[PDB]
Amino acid sequence: VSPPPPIADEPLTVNTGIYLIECYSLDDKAETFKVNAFLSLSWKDRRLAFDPVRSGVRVKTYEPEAIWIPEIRFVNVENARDADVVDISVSPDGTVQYLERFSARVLSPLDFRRYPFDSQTLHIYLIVRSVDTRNIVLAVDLEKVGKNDDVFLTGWDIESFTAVVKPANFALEDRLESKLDYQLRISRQYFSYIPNIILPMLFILFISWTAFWSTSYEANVTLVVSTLIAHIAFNILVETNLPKTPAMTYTGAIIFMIYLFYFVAVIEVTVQHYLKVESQPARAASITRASRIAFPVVFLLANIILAFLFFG
Amino acid sequence: VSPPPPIADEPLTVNTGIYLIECYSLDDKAETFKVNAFLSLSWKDRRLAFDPVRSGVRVKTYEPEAIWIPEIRFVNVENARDADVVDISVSPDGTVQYLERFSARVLSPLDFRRYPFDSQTLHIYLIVRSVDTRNIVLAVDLEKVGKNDDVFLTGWDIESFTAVVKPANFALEDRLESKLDYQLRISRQYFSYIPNIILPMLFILFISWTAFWSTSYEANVTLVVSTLIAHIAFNILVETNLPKTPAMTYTGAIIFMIYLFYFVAVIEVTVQHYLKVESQPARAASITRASRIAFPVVFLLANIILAFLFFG
Amino acid sequence: VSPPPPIADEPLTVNTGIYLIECYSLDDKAETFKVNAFLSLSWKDRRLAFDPVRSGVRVKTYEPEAIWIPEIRFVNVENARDADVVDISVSPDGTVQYLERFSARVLSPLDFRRYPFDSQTLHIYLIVRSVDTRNIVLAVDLEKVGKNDDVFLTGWDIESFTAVVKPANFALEDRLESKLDYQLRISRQYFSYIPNIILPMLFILFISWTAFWSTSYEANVTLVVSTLIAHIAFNILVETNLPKTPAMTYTGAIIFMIYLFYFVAVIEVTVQHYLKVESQPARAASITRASRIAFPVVFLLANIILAFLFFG
Amino acid sequence: VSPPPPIADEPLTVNTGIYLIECYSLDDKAETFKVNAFLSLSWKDRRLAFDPVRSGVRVKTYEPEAIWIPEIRFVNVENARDADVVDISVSPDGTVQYLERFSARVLSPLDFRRYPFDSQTLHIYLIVRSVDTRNIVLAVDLEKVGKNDDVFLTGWDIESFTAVVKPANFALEDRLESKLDYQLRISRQYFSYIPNIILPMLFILFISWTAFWSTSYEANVTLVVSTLIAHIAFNILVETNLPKTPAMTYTGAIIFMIYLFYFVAVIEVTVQHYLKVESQPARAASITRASRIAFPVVFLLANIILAFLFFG
Amino acid sequence: VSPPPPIADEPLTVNTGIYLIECYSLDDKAETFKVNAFLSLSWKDRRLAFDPVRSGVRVKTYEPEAIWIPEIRFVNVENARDADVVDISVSPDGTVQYLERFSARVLSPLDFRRYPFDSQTLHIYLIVRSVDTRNIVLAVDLEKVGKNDDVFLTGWDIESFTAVVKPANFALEDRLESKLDYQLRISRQYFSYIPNIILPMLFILFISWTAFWSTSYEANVTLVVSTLIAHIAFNILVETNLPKTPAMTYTGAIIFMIYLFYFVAVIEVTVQHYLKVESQPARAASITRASRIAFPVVFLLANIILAFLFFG
Ligand SMILES: [Cl-]
Ligand SMILES: [Cl-]
Ligand SMILES: [Cl-]
Ligand SMILES: [Cl-]
Ligand SMILES: [Cl-]
Repeated sequence: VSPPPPIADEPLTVNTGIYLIECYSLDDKAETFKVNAFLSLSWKDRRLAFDPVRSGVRVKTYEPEAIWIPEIRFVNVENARDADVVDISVSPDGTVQYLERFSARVLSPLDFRRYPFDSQTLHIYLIVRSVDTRNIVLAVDLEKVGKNDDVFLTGWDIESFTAVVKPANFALEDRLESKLDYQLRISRQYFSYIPNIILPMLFILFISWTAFWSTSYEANVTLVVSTLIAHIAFNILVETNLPKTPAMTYTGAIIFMIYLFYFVAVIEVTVQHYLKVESQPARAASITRASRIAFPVVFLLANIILAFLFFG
Repeated sequence: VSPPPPIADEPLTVNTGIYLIECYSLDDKAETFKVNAFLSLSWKDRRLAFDPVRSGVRVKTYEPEAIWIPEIRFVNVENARDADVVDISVSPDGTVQYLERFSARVLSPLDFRRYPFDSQTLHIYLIVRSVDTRNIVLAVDLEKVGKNDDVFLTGWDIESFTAVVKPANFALEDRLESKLDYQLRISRQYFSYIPNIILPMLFILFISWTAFWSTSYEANVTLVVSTLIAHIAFNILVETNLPKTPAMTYTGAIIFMIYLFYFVAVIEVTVQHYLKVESQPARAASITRASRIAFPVVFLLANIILAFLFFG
Repeated sequence: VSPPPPIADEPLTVNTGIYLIECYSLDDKAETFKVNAFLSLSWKDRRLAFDPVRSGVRVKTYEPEAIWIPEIRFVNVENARDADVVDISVSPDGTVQYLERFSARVLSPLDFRRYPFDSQTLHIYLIVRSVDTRNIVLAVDLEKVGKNDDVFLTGWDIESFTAVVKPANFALEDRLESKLDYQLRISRQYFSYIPNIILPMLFILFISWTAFWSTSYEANVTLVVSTLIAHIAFNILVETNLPKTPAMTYTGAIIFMIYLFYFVAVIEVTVQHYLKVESQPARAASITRASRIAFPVVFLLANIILAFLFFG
Repeated sequence: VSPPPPIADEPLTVNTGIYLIECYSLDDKAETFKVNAFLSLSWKDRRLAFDPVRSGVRVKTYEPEAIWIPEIRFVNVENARDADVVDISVSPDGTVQYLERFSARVLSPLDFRRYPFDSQTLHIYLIVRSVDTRNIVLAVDLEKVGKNDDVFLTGWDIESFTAVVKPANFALEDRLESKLDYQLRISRQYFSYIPNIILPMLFILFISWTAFWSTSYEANVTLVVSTLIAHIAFNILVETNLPKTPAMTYTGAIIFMIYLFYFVAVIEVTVQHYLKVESQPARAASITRASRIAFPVVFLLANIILAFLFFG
Repeated sequence: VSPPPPIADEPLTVNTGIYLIECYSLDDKAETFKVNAFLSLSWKDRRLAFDPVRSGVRVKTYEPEAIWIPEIRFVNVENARDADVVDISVSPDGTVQYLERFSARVLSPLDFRRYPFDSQTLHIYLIVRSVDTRNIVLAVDLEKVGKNDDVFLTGWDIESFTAVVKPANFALEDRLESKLDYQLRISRQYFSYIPNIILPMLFILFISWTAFWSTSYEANVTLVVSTLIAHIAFNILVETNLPKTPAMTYTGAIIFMIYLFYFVAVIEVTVQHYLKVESQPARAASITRASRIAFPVVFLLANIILAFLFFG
């Protein structure tokens, strides 16, 4: 109905807190997830005090109407939160307790430089806008922050849910505003990626490499090109389930390296056949004997260099 | 309007009950399903008691307003249920009968270790938050729990729909709460998986193995690599449905084993030709005759071991 | 506001009726469809009786409020109907005319035993719940039941829209309810399925069979395995439409039979080559000549048997 | 709030017009499209006549309430339109000018008999239902019918947007109703289909036909079967971009003809090889040189006949 | 409740301004993106003037009701925005400050002529309609226009967000209207496309070209046709994320040129084999040596010409 009047000069302080109940539906393409949690607020209003002896009660219960409630919004949400008030209580001195359960979809950027073995941080921002007659600042109540024991994401490990206790005050549209930052840290479960993606590609690459122990041109052509087609199919299967990155990643580097190796293998087979046709079998034998050892060693060294470069 | 007054300390007891009508839309990747059921509540309110003889009626009907109604909320739902009140009736002694019809989307984790032949248990949780003046507890009315005989699920068999009688009481956010558990047990129908998945893969594998009765190198290479491409296509088709799992599953183990077998077959085909060209035409014959019997027996033993480990 | 009082015990009778306008969005996977139609109701309420001479009018129009309207609900709908009242009229003797337009999604199971050439029946259930003081029973008004001439379902032929006159009365949750069934019968348009799906598969199978007129092992292997790879794509394309089927269907039987035929053809080619290697060409020639006639005749007989079984 | 008093028992005529603002989301699979436009109405009400000299004002302005406006609805919409009245004005005479802005999703069947080069007409129906005390008929005002210049559809050209002046009066549900038809004619932009679909298929077919200039049986088998596989792979994307509405069409006939040509080419290659084996090379050469000219001529004649038949 | 009365003839002026908070979900196929921003308005209303000295304050606060608010609406939005008022203030002179946070889905065409290396401009249009007694015009307040520092579009770079000062006044439905234009200029991040799309295609094309150093017909046929299949798969992958293009585009021209090159390569291989069969090795060798250099040079020149033509 009206913000509480300042006594002399003090701004109004609202102590916040979020208690997670569920987090689900993490989307890699759209970089969104859905949340479901409690919201708690507490401020000071001297106009709601009462005498317990005359009233005969301890805490009074109000309704959302006929009481002043500060406006709290989330910055990074696609739509306004769907909320319903649970309870409002008033202490004899004037402190008010407010509890509310909501559900919303949050927007948060994701980093995919280390996609198979990466870790992310999800942000939720709370902001309040000062009224004409009063300045409002936010705070953190550590006794109201937590997560449910059964909170789970599909394929992720939840590590912690904390909040930065220092709000950021700045001027926006002729008014002062205060913001809070809630951080959720998670890690990816990478076990299922190994036998599903990594080892089959190695097997296909080795099958392609087995052409260095043969002199039949047609068989080598069949081997290498068919394995290339299989690699293309697997590449689509992999790079169908992640968004368009702006910078270089790890998976892209590995896939490009594999394409390079296939091209070089084709060149080697062509060179061997062309030298054999010109009745120079010794050079062809030397070249294929060298390639047999050259390919795996270079592959291992390049993979080691990339692994150090991205995870070092 | 206001919670009913206690006598000395007796907590308020609310009797619950859910009668399923339609359950459908079970999503494996989203791990959700949609429900449609009745909800029945009953409690005692001495303020509404009346003498039937004076009023001349046995049951009085009230609108949802002007009557205190406990707040019952589901825990694991994406959004608050959309419900409408059907009937409210008041007994002469003050007992109130309540009935509403709702629909909601339920979040429930799933287990995919024994994926083709698994059984699941879907959970539905009720909870009520105690008010400041009065303490509220939940209960189960065993005569108002059931389901329609017309309930159908696409690919599942309904086994039972029960409720755990004893609630769980805990203090959350400085208030006491009570929680109930409703469990729906289902089992998968697995007959259609056999001729659609299992037998075509076995036929493709046998077609691949037929290369041990041939001596031409190009034909063997063609057979093995083309069957590998077919296997890759089938693997993608199968993985279209099953979501990511943080542990080993039966299907993943089988698929990885098949990839390993293809790799070993390619190695054997290469070895035979290399020995043949090296002017040793007897060791090649020995190796081929050995592999003819070695491959099927080892495949059978490995399948038996896997079926023992995962289903025992 | 309050149901009309009975004379002695005679239950209130409500005459129903549905007039279809649009039917669209029939989803096979979800087994749903979307409807848009009218809804006519008519009952008796003697408290609304008036005489025409003193009133000066023949019919009185009422707003939806200030009058008792029974609660009519559909059973198999994802959400309650989105309806808005159109007209309300009152006869001099007490009869009331009701009319409204709605739109909802109807859940209906489907049968895919004869999927290319099947017929389906769709059910819409109407139910009313008795109030504490009066019992309500539904009836059917045949003059207000029908469908529009412009109703269009993509790929389906609408045949009839009728209702079973006798309702089914049962006791649910300590109250009596009456249920009515409206049945929509449709047939599938199968002609487009012939040149899109059926004939190309026969052509590919014949191309595969053409390998019985050649003795080149590599050419036969190429033909048979490449045609198998071609068949797999068609199998995926066909299977990606229908939902999972608990029982055995026509299409699944045909596809499994085709897989078996490909396997037997591979076996025959391998046997021919192995016999030809051992310098016994007479047996190979006899086997090839026998298979040339054996394969098409057995295929035709198996198809005739399957067609007789699944359609008789 | 009542219908205007009847004058000489004459039906009440209203003038209507629609001015398009946005047209978007033309989903051919569901045969729907969303609209966004204005709506103008006008009729006569003697009760609203006011003296301009005494009032001192030119025209009046009324809230939607305390005045009667006829109920106008769209027949082919999924749900009721979302309308918000903009202006209500009444001239010094009895005429009243009405305006509102709405948005809705419209149902309209589409025909794909000439898919690449087809044209469509989209219908929007307006209906008014007579009341128990008056008859209402519709009319079209030419100056209020129009279309915004910025209205765009992805891949379509907009031709015209007119209305049929003549209504359609009929008795439905024992009431008289009038219908107006607003037609929006569009045509598809078909140039991008040539270099994306038409020419690659011709190139692949010619690559297949190149097998009439060689005698190597293995090479011919490889060419023909691999090009068939490529044709299937291309048909995958062709169906990916093609509307998912099964019916008879031009593209389906073209694809079926291509499959038939591939089958005949395989038959010819097999015949040539079989004749060459039996030491009758003259017949094989005659058949080959005849087919070299026979195939393109028959293909061109079949294309001409189909094009004349479907588009003439 | 009533527009402000003019002094003599001055039209009402409303100063506008939009401050972006979040823009996201840029869809190429649907040509849509979602926005979330502030909206600021300011006009003169002398009916609300007061005296600060006698009132004892400096700024009054009002609800959205009991005050006249101009009806500002967007044009190219799928539905009406979801809006909630944040603040309303009144200056003693009469200037009203209005603030509101909204969210909407915007329609805007895109140009795909230079798709890998293109830039786009996104338009937002505001419009107001003059009332029967007053004329309203729009204006731009540059101090209230800006974008948030955390605004991000996945795969795009944001350049600027400005607006045109001059509105476009025109008459629609016999009422004057004023329209503004806010422009958001963005650029595409093209680096990721290089190693994911461009280089693999070059490698596949070179593998195809390697057939000019061999003289085995079967090997050349296998190489060329298998690389063609790989190109078709890559074409499907590229065209997954792209809408229909009314005019010729860069990528379409490149893909068509690649198809043409494959066809010419097949022609060359067939010609070489046919010449070699007729015992004319000299012409075959000359043609092969000529093509070895002819193909890369022509490909490079055609690429340069296309790049100059489209990016001129
Ligand atoms: Cl919010
Ligand atoms: Cl809830
Ligand atoms: Cl309903
Ligand atoms: Cl409507
Ligand atoms: Cl708007």
